[PDB]
Amino acid sequence: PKLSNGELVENRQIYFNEKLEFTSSNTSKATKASNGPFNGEFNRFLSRFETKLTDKRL
Amino acid sequence: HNQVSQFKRAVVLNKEKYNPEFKKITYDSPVYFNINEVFNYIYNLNEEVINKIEGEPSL
Repeated sequence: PKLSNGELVENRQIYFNEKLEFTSSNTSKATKASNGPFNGEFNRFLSRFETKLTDKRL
Repeated sequence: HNQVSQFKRAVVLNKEKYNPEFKKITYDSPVYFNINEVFNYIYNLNEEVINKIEGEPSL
């Protein structure tokens, strides 16, 4: 997995530190990019989970 | 089971796209959802044909 703006990413440990925004899906040129196995499958999970984290009842 | 599930899906989708502010907007939430869009949603699901042509994704 390559960030392609600053540098590529070797391990996955740094994902815990902060949120990351990647480049375009390309689907052309030498940089084929291509979506990951879990690309966009977690749609409602983020919404309700951040709703839980921001809730003041818990 | 399939009709119950699809009804829940349609109600949730219409509810969210019509009432975007609400976060925990669920199937029992008393927020305005309309039934004409739900009926058309069920109608289009009845005649869905997925494209299996190589290249472009299965849509």
